[PDB]
Amino acid sequence: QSWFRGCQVRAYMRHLNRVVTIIQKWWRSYLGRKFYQLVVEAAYYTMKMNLYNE
Amino acid sequence: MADQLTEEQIAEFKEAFSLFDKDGDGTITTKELGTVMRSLGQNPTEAELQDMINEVDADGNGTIDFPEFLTMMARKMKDTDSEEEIREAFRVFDKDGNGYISAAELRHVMTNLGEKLTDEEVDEMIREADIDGDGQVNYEEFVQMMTAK
Amino acid sequence: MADQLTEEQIAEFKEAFSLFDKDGDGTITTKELGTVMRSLGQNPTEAELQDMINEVDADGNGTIDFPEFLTMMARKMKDTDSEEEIREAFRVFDKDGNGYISAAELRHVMTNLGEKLTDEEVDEMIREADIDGDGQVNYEEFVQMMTAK
Amino acid sequence: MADQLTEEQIAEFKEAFSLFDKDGDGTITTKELGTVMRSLGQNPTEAELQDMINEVDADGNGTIDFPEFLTMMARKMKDTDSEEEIREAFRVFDKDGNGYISAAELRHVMTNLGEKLTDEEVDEMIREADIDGDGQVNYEEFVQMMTAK
Repeated sequence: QSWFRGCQVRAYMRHLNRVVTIIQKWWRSYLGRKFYQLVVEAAYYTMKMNLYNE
Repeated sequence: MADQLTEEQIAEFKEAFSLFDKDGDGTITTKELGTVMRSLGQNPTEAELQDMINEVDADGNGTIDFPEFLTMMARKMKDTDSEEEIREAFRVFDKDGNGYISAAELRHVMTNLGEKLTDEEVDEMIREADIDGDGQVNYEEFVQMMTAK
Repeated sequence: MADQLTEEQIAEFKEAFSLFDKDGDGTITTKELGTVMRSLGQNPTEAELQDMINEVDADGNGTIDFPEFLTMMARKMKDTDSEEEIREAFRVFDKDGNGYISAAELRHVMTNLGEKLTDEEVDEMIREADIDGDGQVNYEEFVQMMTAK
Repeated sequence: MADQLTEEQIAEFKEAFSLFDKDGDGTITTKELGTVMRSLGQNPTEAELQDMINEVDADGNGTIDFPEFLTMMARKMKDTDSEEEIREAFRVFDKDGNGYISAAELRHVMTNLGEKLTDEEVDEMIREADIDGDGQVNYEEFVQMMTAK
């Protein structure tokens, strides 16, 4: 029963380990989604101004 | 692997690569571009971030070039970023199954499991997850908002 | 006595312990602990799993910390169960030793002898070991599948 | 390539090469050279002056002899002032692009963008764009005003 329960809970607990990587991948994006857009404005204005300069 | 992106993404990425073109030769820093890797329809971990920051840096001078920039941004579109499998994911800890986990339990769930987070990436999570704003993570509206960009 | 573990152990042994370990501070309960111990590449008999909870949890309160949990897998390394060892045991419930246990002799023994199961868990057992069919316990392939941790 | 101009151009631009030559190396300095340009129908940039001095300046001190003055006159022929593209220069500083710019809006550009004019040149081009001279850039006036030779 040690080995059997071992493998049987191994399946469930590996499932859980994949669960939380699943959570983490699709969370950790949202935090940079704002700092990207900040630089988007700050440097798209730089290129607008480069056209303004030329 | 630079072809898996969309053409509109490719044009906006010409723009974006020029945006971080502090080098000018046609290479942009990968770490600061790390925030770019999380925005346009991508959902990477910090581990996936760093992997595709360093591994895809084929030129390898610390500042990745534009063809490999498009290569970078398309590696994430491979991962199984699905909407219901992760509702099932939260139900492992939402034993109620109503769509609600406590804020402390969520900080638990990610500072410890799988791709363990950093606490600066957990406070933002409790905030953007407790959209209701009651010290209680509503992982359903959390689903609806992370599916958005 | 959290020293008898190896680092290869300790890493995943926290990671799985962390699957139920609150806020990264290092604490879980004991049944929770029994669930963790079975998926650490190990195979705990509940008797040993409780003898340790006796000697780690000095009062047996049921709250176990990360140094205490390493203290536990320390002896788990001592009484680790191997492959051939479970290979010969299934030949014992098979009273005549024909090579496979009969249909419900397996039901009868695991539900009243050793660390007793339940009939539903014995059916799961059939799903895992009795790969031959409904009533011929194939322990060779069962050991093959369990050893594939 | 000190043999670019034709006889009419040579004669017309030789006695204007003169009227601001004071250093006298058979050459002319930078700003005297710009004044020579700007009195010769054509209206070069401060940047074109240097781009087309340095390329032909065999000396590198910013002084250009008359044989090289031939080259630079011919390049300024090739840089003949395109009437519509300055008018176009005005519809994007005046982001609406209706035809009229305030003195402040355009001065915000002539102080942050391109060859930033001194405020004297800015005020005089206010008086020259707004023929009345009050502070309202009419660039559909400014352009053909400057076309006058």
